[PDB]
Amino acid sequence: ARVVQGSPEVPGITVRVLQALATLLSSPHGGALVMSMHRSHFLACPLLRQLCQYQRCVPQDTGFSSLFLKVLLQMLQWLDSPGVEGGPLRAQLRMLASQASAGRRLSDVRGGLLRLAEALAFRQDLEVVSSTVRAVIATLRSGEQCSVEPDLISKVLQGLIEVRSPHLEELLTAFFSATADAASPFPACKPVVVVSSLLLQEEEPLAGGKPGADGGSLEAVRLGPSSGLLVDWLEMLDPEVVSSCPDLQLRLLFSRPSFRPYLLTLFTHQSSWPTLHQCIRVLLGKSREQRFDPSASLDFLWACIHVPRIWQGRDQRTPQKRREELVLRVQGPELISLVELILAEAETRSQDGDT
Amino acid sequence: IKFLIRQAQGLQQELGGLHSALLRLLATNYPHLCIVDDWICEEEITGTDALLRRMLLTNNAKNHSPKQLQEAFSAVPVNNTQVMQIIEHLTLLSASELIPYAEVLTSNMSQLLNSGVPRRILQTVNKLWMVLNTVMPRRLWVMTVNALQPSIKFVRQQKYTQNDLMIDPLIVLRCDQRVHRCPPLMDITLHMLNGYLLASKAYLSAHLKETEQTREELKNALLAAQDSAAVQILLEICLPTEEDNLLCNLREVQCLICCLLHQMYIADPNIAKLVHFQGYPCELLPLTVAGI
Amino acid sequence: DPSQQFLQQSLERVYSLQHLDPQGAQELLEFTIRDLQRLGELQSELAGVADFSATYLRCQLLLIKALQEKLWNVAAPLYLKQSDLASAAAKQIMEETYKMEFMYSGVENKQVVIIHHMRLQAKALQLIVTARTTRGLDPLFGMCEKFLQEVDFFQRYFIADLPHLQDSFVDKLLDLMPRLMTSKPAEVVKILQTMLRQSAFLHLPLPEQIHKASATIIEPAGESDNPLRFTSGLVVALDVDATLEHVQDPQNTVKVQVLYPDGQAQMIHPKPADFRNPGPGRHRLITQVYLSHTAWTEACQVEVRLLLAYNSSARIPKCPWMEGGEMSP
Amino acid sequence: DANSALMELDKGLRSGKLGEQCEAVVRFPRLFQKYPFPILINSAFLKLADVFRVGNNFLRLCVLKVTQQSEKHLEKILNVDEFVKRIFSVIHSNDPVARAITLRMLGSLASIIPERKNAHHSIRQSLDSHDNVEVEAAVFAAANFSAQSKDFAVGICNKISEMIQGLATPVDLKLKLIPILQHMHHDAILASSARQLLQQLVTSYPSTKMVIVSLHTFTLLAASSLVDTPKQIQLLLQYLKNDPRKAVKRLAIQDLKLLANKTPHTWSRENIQALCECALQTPYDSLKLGMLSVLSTLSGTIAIKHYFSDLVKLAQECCYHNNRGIAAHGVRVLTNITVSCQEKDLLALEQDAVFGLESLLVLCSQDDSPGAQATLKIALNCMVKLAKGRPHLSQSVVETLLTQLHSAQDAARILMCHCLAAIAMQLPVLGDGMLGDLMELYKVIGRSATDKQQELLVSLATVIFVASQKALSVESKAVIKQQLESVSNGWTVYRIARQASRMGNHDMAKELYQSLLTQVASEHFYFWLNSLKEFSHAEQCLTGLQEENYSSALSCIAESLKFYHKGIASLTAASTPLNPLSFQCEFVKLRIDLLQAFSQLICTCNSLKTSPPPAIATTIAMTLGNDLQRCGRISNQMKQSMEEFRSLASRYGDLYQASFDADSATLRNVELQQQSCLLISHAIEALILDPESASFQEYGSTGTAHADSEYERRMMSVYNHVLEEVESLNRKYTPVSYMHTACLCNAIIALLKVPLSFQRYFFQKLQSTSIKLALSPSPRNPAEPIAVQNNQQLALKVEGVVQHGSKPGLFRKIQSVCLNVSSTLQSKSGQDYKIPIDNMTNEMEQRVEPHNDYFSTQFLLNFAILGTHNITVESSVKDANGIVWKTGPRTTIFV
Repeated sequence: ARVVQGSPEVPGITVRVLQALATLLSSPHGGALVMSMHRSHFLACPLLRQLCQYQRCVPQDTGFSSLFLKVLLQMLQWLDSPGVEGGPLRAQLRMLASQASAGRRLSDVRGGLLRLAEALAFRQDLEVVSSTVRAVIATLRSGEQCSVEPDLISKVLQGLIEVRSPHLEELLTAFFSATADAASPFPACKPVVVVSSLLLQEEEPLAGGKPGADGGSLEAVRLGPSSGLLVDWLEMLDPEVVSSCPDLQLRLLFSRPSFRPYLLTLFTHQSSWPTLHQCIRVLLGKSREQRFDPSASLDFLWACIHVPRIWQGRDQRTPQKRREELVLRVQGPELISLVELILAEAETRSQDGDT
Repeated sequence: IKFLIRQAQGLQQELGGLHSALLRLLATNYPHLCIVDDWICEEEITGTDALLRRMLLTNNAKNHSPKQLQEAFSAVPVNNTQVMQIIEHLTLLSASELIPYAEVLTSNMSQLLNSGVPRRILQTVNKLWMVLNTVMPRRLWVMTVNALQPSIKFVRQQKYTQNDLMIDPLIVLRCDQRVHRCPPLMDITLHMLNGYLLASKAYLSAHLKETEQTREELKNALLAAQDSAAVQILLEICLPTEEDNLLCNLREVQCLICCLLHQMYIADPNIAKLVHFQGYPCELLPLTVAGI
Repeated sequence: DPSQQFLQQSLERVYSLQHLDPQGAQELLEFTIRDLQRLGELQSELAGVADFSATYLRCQLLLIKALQEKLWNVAAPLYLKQSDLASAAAKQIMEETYKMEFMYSGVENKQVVIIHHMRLQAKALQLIVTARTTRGLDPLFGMCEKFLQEVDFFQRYFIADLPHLQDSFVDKLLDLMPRLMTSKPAEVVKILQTMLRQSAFLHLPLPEQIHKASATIIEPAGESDNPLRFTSGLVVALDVDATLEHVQDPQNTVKVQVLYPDGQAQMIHPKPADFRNPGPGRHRLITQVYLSHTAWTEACQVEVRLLLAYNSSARIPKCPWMEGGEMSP
Repeated sequence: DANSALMELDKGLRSGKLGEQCEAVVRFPRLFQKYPFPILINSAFLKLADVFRVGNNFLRLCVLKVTQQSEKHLEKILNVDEFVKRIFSVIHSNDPVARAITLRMLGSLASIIPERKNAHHSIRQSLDSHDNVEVEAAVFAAANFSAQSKDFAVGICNKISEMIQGLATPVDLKLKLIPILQHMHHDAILASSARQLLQQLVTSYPSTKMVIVSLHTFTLLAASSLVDTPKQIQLLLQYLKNDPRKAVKRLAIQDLKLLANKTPHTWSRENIQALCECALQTPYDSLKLGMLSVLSTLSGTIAIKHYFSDLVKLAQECCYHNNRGIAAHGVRVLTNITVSCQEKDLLALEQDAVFGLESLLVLCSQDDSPGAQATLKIALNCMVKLAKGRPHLSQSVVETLLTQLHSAQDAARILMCHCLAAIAMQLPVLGDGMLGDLMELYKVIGRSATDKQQELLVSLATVIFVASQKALSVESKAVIKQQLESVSNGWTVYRIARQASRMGNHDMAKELYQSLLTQVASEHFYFWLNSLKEFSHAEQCLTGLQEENYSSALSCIAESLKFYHKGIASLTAASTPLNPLSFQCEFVKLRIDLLQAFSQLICTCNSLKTSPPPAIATTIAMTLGNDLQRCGRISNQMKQSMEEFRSLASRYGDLYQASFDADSATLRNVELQQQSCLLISHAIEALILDPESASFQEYGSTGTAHADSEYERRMMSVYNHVLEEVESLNRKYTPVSYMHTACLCNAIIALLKVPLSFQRYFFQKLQSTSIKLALSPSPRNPAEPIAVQNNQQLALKVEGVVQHGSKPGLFRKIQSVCLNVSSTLQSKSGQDYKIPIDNMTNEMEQRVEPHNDYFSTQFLLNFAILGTHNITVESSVKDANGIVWKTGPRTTIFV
C-alpha cells in the first residue's frame, strides 16, 4: 500500500480523526522490523511518501500540522527520527528526512506567527541534533569561533563550538596556540553552555602548554562562576605548582584572590621539600619589588612549620615550655627581610585600630 | 581468604554460625590478617564516603582498562599529566574493582621513584595500596616485595613467593634503598614488615606443632631476636646520611618509624627492653624519646 | 528577622491558598503544622506564637479531616463502628481550644472571639455526629435546644467585632437562625451540616504570647531506685515539686496530680503560701506532697505531675511526665 | 532458654581463647535478636563492657561492630553509668588505635549519653591529636555527638571553623570535617554561623569535591532547619545557571529532587520559572532529564496548584523527545497538571496528553529492557491516575490500550492487562466494551509461549474475569479449552481460580477447584482445595434464585447451608498449629450464621400466615390495642431475629478489629457485610414492629462516587433501594406486617443477588505482626498458684515486644498498646460464674506509647479472697488514626 500511503498520510494530517492509530501502528511495526533487521523495506517508502506530500503541499500543510493537529505531527516526526537513528544503513532516508525537516522549518518560520515553536520545536531540535557534523579543517575553527563571539551571536557560537568539539574528537591535527586564550576568554565572558566541554577538548589533545594558558586566563579574565573550573585545570594537568614557570606561579599565588587559600593548601600539601625550600628562600629574600603578599606569606610559613606529616604519631602537646628544640633554621638576610616585611605590612591599619 | 572473610561479614542476617566460625578460625590461624590498623579505615566517618563515587563516576571510569594505565606508565612521554588524573579518577572505587589494577600498580612502584616525581602521585599510590590492603593482602604484599628490588642488573633472589619471605621478614628491609627517602613507600614497607613479622610468628608457632613426629624457648628467643633486629634496622634507617632536619622526607620517615616502634612496644613490652639492652647510637636518642 | 518573615509568609500562605481540593488542603495543613512545630522546637523567643499558630492549624486540620469522613458517603442510620473519626476528634478539638485559651497568657480579644467561634463550631460538629447516630427523636430536641442556647449566649456575650468577620459560620448562623426555629431538629441539623461544609476559614492575629511550661528540677526527679524505708499504714514520705515559668499567677491555677499504679488518683490542691515570685516572668513551686498506700511487695513505679485549673473543671498537661522515687512501703 | 545461652557465652568468654572470644562476640547479636528482653540485653552489654575494658585490641573492634549493628537494642539498658565508665576507662591509654576504637564506640553510643561532659572533653582533646586514624575517629564521634547535644554543637562549632580555615590541614581532612556542619540546626545563631562559614568556604575553596561536599552540608542544614529553604533553592538555581561544571549541576539536580521529595510546599512561582528557563537552555540530555524528574516530583504536590506559562511549554516540548525517559517525565508532568489543575484552555492539553501516551507506547512495546519497562510502568500508572481522576477520557485511553495489545511480543501485555484491570475497577462499561477484544486476545494467545506464558495467562484470565460479569457464555468453555491441553501448571490455574473467586465468578472457580482436587502433593492443601470447591459450589447454588420466588428459595438456602457446612468442616480439618487459619474459619462461620438467620427470617415470614392472628387473640384482643398493636406469637420470633442480627453485627465488628492485618478491600467487605446485617436488623425492628419506636428518616446522602469495586457499588445501590422502600411504608399500613413482609423478603432476596467476594486477605496472609507480651511475675514453672499472703499486694510487671515478620510500614503502624488486666475467681463460689461481681473492678486501662519496639507498664490488684484467682492481660494495639484493634494473645496467669 505504498501508492496510497501518501494519500493516507495527507488525510490523517488534514482531517481524519481515525487514521492516527493506524499510522502509529504502522510506524511501530516498521520500527520493530527495522530493529529486527529482517529485510525491513518499509521505512524508505514511508519517507518517500512523506517527502512527496511535503513537496506537494508545504504552506497549508505545515500550518495545519502546527496549528490544528500538533500531537499527531509531533508523534510522526519522533517516529521518523527514531527510524532514521536506528536504521543507520548507509543513511538512506537520512538526507530526505533532513531536507523535509529543513523545508518544514523554513515554512513555519514565516507562516506560523501565533504558534511560535508550538509543534516545530521537535523538528528544530532534530535539525540541530542532525547538523552536528565534523569539521574538515580543525585549524581555522578558532578564528571562526572568535569572529562569532565578537559578532555577538548565540546560534553561530554554538555551531562553532560544536564543530570545534567534533574536530577535537576526530583525528587531532596541529592546533594553534595563539587564539586559544582569546577563545577561552570569550567563552568564559559570554554565557556558553558548552564551556567545560570546549575547555576539555582544547586542553585534552593540544600540542601546546595548556597550564600557562589557564594561568593567564585566571590571572587576566574576570571569570566569576567558571573560575573554579579553571582551578580544576590547575590540579588536573599540573601536579606540581612550580613545574613549568616559577615566576607566573609565584605571581599568581603571592601578588600585590578568591581561590588563594585553596591553591596555598595545594602548594603546601602537594609540593616536594626542595621546591618548598626554594619557594621559601626566594619569597623571604631581600627584595623591595613587593612580589609577595606577606598576609599569605605568614600563614604559609606557619603551615609549612606545622605540616601534619612532620608530626605523625608522637604524643599530643608535650613540649618543653622553657625552650623549643624543634625549630626551622633560617639565615641572616632571610630573617632580616622577614621582619622587614612583617613590620611593613603591619602599618596599613585600615579598620583594625591599635589593639 | 580475606575477600571471603569480608563478603561473609557483609552478610550478617543469614549465615549465622558460618561467619562466626570462619572469624574464630582466622583469628587463630592467621593473626597477621587480623591487624586492626589494616582494615579499620573502611568505617564510616561523616557520610562523605561514596558521595564522590556516585557523583564523579558517570562521565568517566568506563574506558580505563588496566592495559591503558600500563602503557601510560612506561613510555617516552614520561610526563605526569595523564597518568596522574587516570590514577586519581579511579580512587573512588569500592576496593573490589581494583583487583585488575593491582597488577598494574605493582611492578611499577620501583620505577615510580626514579627522578623528579610529584607528591600527589605518591600519595595516591599509597592510598590505593591502603584500600587494596583490605582485600587480598597476602598477594599484594608478595607483589610489593617482588616489585621493590635493588635492580642491580643481577638476579640474586626472585619472586619471594611464600616460603623464603614469610620465614624471615627482614627481606622487606633489604629493598632498593631508595625508598628510605620516600614517606609513602616507607609506610607501605613498614606495614608489610609488621604483617610479615606476625606471619613469621604464626608460621613458627605452627611449625613447632608439625615436628618431632626444649623447642618453645628456642622459638621465643628467635622471635625476640628477630624483632630486635627489625627494630635495629628501622633505627639505623633513621640516620640522616652516609657522610634542615625538620622539613624533609627524612623527618617524615623517622616519624613513621617511630610510630611503628611505638605500636611494636605497645604490642610487646619486652622487645623494647631487649633493644635497650642491645643499644643503639646516641644520635637516635633524642628522636625515639620525643617520638615514641 | 528571618523567623518573623518566614512565619508571616507561612501564615499568609495558609490563609490565601484555600480554594483547592480537600486532599491538597489537608497535605498543605500537615506540612505547615510540621514546619511550625520545627520552628517552635528551633526558635526560642518566637516559640509561643509559633506553638499557638501550630495548635490552631492542627485544630483546623482535624476539623477538615472530620468533615471529609466516609460516614456521610455511606448510609447514615447504620453507624456500625469505627466509621466516623470525629466522635473521638470533637473531644480533642475541645481540649485543644481549652489549652489554646487558658495555657497562653498574651491573648487578645480577637483571639478570644476566634477561639470561641472555633469552640462553637466544634460543638456543632459534635451535635452533628451525635444526631447522625441518635435513634430516639426525643433526645434530639434536648441537645438542639442546648446548642441554640449556647449560640444565644455566645451572641449575647459578644456584641462587637461581629460585622468585622465576613462570610463566617457564626454570622451565617446568626442571620439564618430566625428561620431555623420553626422546623424539626432533623432538618435543623441538616441545614447546619450543609452550611458548615464551606463556611469560611477565619484568620487569627498573631501576638507576643508565650507558653506555660514547667521544669524537671532534681527535687524528687528521675534517679536511681533509692527504695526508701516506710510502712503500709501511715504516709510513705514527702517530696518536693519543681519550679514554674510563665504561668500568669500560678496561685489557685496550678494543681498537682498524683497517679498511683492503682486505679485511684489523687490531686492535691495547691498551697498559696509557698508560691514565690522573686523572678517575675519565672516562678517556683515548693510544696510538700503526701503519699500513702498499702504495701506493694515491690518498687514498681509512681507518678506525680502538675496540672491546671479552670472555671468549672478542666486540666492541662504542661510539664513532661516525671516519675518519682520508688518508696516501697 | 536464654539463661543457658548467656551462661555458655560467659563460659566461652572466661578463658582467653581469642578465637572463641571473637566467636562469642560476633554471636552476641544473634542472641540480641532472639531475646529482646531488657535484663538479658543489659547483662550482655555489661559483659561486653567487661571484655572491652581488657583485651588484645582486636576484641574491641568486634565489640564496636556489634554495637554499631545492634543499635535499636541500645536504649533498653538499665545500668548505663557503669557501662559508660567501663567503656571510657580505656581512652586514657597511650595506644592511638585503642583511643580511636574507644572514640568510635562512644560515637556509637551518642543516643544514650548526650550529656556526659567527659566524652565531650575527650572528643575535644583528641580532635587535634597528632595521628591519622584517631583524628578520623574523633571526627566521627564529634559528628555523632553534634547530631544531638546542642551544647556539644555550640562547643565544637568554633573548633571546626578554626580547623577548617586554618589552611594547615590536607584537602581530605577538610572534606571530612565539612559534613560535621550538617548538625547545626539547634539554634538560629548556629544556623547563621554555619551558613556564613559554608558561604565563605564556597567562595574561598573553589574545587569539585570541595564545592560538592559543602553544598551537600549546606542543603542538609537547610532541610533539617526549614528557616531558609527559599534561599537554598535560589542558590541552587544560581549555581545551575552559572556554574559550567557537570558534576555540580548533577549535584544541584539531586538536591532539588531531595528538596521536592521532602519539602515541596516551600517552592514559589519564580523558582519553577527559573528552573524551566534553565532546562530550556540545557544542550545535554541527562541534565534535562534530571531537571524534568525534579519538575515531575514537584508537580505531584501542591506546588503545581500554587504555580497557577513556561512549565506547560516545556512539558509539551519534551513530551515528543527522542529519548524515552524524558518523554515519560514529560507525559507524567502533563498528566499531573491535567489531574490537579482545572484551567479553561488546559482541556485542550488533555488531547496532547492522550496522544502523548502513544509516544510512550510505540517506543517501549517490544524493546525488552529495564530502561524501557520503567518508562512503560510510568506511563501506565499515569494513565491509571488520569482515568481514575477524570472519567471523561476513560474510553480514549482504553481504546489505545486495546489497539496496542496487538503490538507486543508477549512482553508488555502483562503490564497492559494490569493497567486494564486497575482501570476497570471503577467503571464497568469499559469491561463491557473490551470483553470481546480480551476474549479474542485470549483465543489468539494460546498458540505458542515459553518465556512467561504463566504470568501472561494469569493476567489475561484476571482481566477477563474483571471485564466479565457472568462468565456463563461460551467464553468459559473457551478458557477451559485453552487451559486444558496447554501446560497444566498448578500455580497458574490456582491463581486464575483465586482471581475468579475474588471477582465473583464461581462457575470457573468450581471447575478449576475440581480439576485441582485430583492433583495435590500433600494433605492440608487437599482439604484447602476441597473447602474452596465447596464454598464455590455453595456460592454458585446461591445465585440460583428467581425474583418473587419463595418455594425453591428454601431448598436453595438449605443446599447452600449444607455445602457451607461441608466446606467449613473440611477447612477446620486442615487447621494446624503451624500457620493456623483463624480468619477463614471465623469468616465462614459468621457467613453461615448470617445465612441461617436469613433462613429463620424467611421461615418466620412464611409461617406468619399459619394462623398467627387468632393464636394469641384468645388471651387479649390484638385489634385496636394501644399497648401492643397486632399482638401475636410472631413478636417473639421477630425479637429473636432482631437479637440474632444484633449479635451478628457485634461479631462482625469484633472480626473487623481482630484481624489487624487485612487490606483495605477486606476491611471494606467486612464493613459492607456488617452494614447489610444492621440494615436488615433496622428493617425488622422499625418496619415489622411498631414504627413509633424510632421513626427516624434517613434524609442524608449516600453511595458517593468513591467505591473502588463493582461489588461495593452494587451493595450501596441495594442499600439505597432498601432505604427508599422502607422510608415510605413506615406509616402506611397496620403493623400486622401485611405488605411490610413483602418488601422485607424482596430486600432479603436482593441482598442474596451478589453471591460473595472473597477479598485478598482470605489468601496469602502477609504483614504478620504479633505482640509477645511476656510478663515477669514471680517464678511459676508449674501450674500451681503463687503463694501470696492475700493481704499485702500482688505485682505483675508486664512487658511486651512487637514482632513483624513482614515489612512493618506496609498498611498500618503500631503507635499505642492499650494494655488491659482483669481478675476473677476460678473456683465456683455460689454460682457457675466467679461471684456476684466476679471481682472485675480492677481494670486499670493504661495507654503506653512505645517509641521503640518495646514497652513495659506496672499493674497491681487488691483482693481479700482466700481462694484461687485468674489474671488475664490483653494487648489492644492502637494505630495512628485510632481503633481498638482487639488482638487475641490471651495470656492468662493464675496468680
